[PDB]
Amino acid sequence: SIAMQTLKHMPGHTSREVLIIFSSLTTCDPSNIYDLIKTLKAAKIRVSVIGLSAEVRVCTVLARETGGTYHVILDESHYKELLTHHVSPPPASSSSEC
Amino acid sequence: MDDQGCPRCKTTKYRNPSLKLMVNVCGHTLCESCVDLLFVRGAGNCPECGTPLRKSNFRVQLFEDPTVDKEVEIRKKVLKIYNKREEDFPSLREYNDFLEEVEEIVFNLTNNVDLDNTKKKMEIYQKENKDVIQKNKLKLTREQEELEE
Amino acid sequence: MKLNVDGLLVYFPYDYIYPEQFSYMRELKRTLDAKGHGVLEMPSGTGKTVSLLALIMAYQRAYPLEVTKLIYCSRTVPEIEKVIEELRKLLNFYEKQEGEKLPFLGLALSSRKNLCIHPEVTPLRFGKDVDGKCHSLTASYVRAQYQHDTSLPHCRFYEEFDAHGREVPLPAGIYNLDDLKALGRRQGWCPYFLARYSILHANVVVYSYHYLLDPKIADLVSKELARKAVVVFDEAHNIDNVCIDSMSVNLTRRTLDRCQGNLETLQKTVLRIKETDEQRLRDEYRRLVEGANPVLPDEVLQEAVPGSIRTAEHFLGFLRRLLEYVKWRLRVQHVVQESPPAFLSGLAQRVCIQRKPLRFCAERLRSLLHTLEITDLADFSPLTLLANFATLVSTYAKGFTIIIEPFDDRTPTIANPILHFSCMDASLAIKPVFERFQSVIITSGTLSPLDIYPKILDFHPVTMATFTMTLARVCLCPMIIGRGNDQVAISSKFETREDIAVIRNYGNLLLEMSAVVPDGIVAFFTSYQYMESTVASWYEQGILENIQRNKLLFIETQDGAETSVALEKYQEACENGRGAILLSVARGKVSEGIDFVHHYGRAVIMFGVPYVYTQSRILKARLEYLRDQFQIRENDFLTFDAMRHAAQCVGRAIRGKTDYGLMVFADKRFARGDKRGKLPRWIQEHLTDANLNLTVDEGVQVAKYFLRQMAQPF
Ligand code: SF4
Ligand SMILES: [Zn+2]
Ligand SMILES: [Zn+2]
Repeated sequence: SIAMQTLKHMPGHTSREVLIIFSSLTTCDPSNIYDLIKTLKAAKIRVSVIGLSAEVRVCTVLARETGGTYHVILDESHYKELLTHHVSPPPASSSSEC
Repeated sequence: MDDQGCPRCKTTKYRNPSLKLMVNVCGHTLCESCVDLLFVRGAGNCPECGTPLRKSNFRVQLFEDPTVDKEVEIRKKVLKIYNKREEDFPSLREYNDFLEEVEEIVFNLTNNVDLDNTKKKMEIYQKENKDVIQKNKLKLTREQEELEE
Repeated sequence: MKLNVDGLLVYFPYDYIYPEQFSYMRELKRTLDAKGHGVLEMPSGTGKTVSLLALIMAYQRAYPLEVTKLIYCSRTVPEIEKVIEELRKLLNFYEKQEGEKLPFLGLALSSRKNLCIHPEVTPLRFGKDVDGKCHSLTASYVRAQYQHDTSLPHCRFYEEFDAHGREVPLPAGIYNLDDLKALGRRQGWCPYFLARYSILHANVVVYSYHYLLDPKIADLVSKELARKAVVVFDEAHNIDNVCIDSMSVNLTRRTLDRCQGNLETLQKTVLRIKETDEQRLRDEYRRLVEGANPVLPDEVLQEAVPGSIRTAEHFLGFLRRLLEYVKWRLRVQHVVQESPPAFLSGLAQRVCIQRKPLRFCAERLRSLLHTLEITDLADFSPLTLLANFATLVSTYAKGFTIIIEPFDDRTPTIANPILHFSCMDASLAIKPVFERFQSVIITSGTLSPLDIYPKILDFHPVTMATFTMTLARVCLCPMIIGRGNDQVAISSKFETREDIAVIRNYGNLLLEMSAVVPDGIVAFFTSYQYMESTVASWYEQGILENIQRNKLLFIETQDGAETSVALEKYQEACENGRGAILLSVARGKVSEGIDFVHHYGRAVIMFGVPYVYTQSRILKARLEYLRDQFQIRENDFLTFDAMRHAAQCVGRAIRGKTDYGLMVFADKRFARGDKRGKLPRWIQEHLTDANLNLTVDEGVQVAKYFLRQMAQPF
């Protein structure tokens, strides 16, 4: 929600992206996150989680539904690879506009 | 023992259930502590009904239903008659027809006058007592002894 | 995907099949070719159904005369719905391949309560209520009165079906239960009776066991028409228990009192009938002289003559006598008594009730009660239960036993004693299925070793093969933890149950496992009392609060409403990131009914080997009789009863679609060779000695690493 509030007023041309480095599999939230997923899809904010030591289901659906990618750290060397991969700009999909 | 108690006296049965029903020609609930009550005065008379009893007409039973008490006792006496085995009759219907008449006799004796039943039973006595009653009566002990083991 | 099976060519809808599927199809075809009953096990909850159905369809096409039809039975209606979905997909695939419709029919039967279109019976949900109401509406009396067309609610759907469906059968198609309700509404016919008639001409019929095992209702629809049909039972490893339940009848004091009251109503109704209509209803006596459903199977059932009970009064007196005998025999306070033949002999001696007249008691009850034009059978149902018991006991006691419990368990003194008539061997009740049908395939998942099943159920199997799931990835990584952080034996023995250290080890293991495991976890205990004791000890200590912090915790209770609400919330917890830890009992109906899939019950935890209490006397008859006959050791059968149950309650996570998941058994007993051997092959072969007896910490670490491996894509 904080990221959405800041990114809502961002220009349409630029690609809004979020990389959640998830560590604790639990997610205690005041409101259901599935509802927030709808707003994220409407706002075309790409969310690509990187889980740690856990294949979290809610973040699996978050990544695939919102268009981002989900991954889990095999080890530190693979962690470097994952973040370096996310460095590069992501391809623009049909929802993306220029 | 689940009965609330005697039509007369229920203190004993409410508390401890050792007392057992006593069967009578009245088909009529009674309890030992009240059997003494009947022995002292009348000596074989139902308290409310006043039905006469030859010698106390008392035998231990444990069936709360008085109708069942009378029905079972009457059936016990009836079984002494018409005890011929089924295989004695090759006819398919005759296997259970006579049992139908036996059940009719039991029900007739329970409520309706037993004069006709007694006269009929005398007729059946004169014929069955010669062979069938004696044979089945003797074979009852044999079959029971084999069945028990 | 056409597979060139050894026997023939078999179509298949999905693109690829694992080698276990090839082995399954070839073994199944071998059994079908031998035309002999057999048993086989397949790991996957889903996939086996499609392979089995496709192979049966192809075999039907190749040798239509060999197999008349397929009778595929499933545990529960919610489960059999998924089977009809699979069959519909297969039929659409085959129809597209052929380019045209073929004379193939497939349908599922279900209770009138589950499916019906009459608004009056819609609001009520009780099965007995629906049965009684439908019997009233469809009663021969209601039908004859409908011919008169008098002002009275008559159920038009059955009448219209009689007029139309009798003339025209449904051409073909696949109809789910829900869709069949819509068809019945549209055509003004019964979704129930229409399917019942289609059973005569249906290629595939699917219904639960109680539609095919209990002689009361199974026989009528499983008549000899299917002389040579492929009957298949799916996931029917708990077949002995259900087959026993189909025979066991429980008599209680409250039920007996209700029976007495109902009998009083019966007598009053008979008097009213005599004063109102006597001759027309007396014609029943004539037809009786010539000579709720009977519980006697095909050959055991007899219909020579009703016996000495030829009139309403005589039969009512007979029921009074038998009910009095049962009432007193139950009121006796004493140790548990067993008396299979002696009970019949004592009944006959004490109350003068011959076994032959007692044999036809229930059948004559059905006929005589029909004569009375009663409002419904729901009110008199307890009397019918007692009548079924009355006829069964006089029918046979060679492989049965009457157990009397003046005192119930869990109560030092209770005024509601119960008389059980539990069976001891399931072969008696399942004999007609094997004998009538040319071949029966008991396909099961999580099946404990097949060798016992022929001993329990008297049949000569053709094939005995265990199929191991093979995938490019190790979907399942089971483990057994017997040593805690204290290196202390953690066996959940009866004498070791009270041990606070063992309870603490279980709590700590659950805490760490919930910390590392992703959302969704289910823990199965051995009993409600044991689960409550462990929960209370954890509550007294701080372990439970920490588990609550780490993840949400839900618990199971005997009450179905609370169970349903808790599970409904558990699913939402699994969907969200909170996660959930569902504590349940292995024997709990929730464990058997529920199915765990991807992101549901990710890590299945088994707290203690599931063993039934060694005091329930019913199991004593069931067990010692198996020792005497079929020569099964008491310990052997007991451990089998534990391993089969545990495999049932731990085999859910591998449902289908290759969804990862780990099965952890927190009991050193599972580490014993006998338990491992009796464990299903597919799980055991994955299990290895390296992880056989991991400590709590070591198991947690390996679980974390395995979850890491499964997280990444193929
Ligand atoms: S006759 Fe058919 S429609 Fe009427 S209550 Fe019975 S099942 Fe329902
Ligand atoms: Zn008295
Ligand atoms: Zn009297």
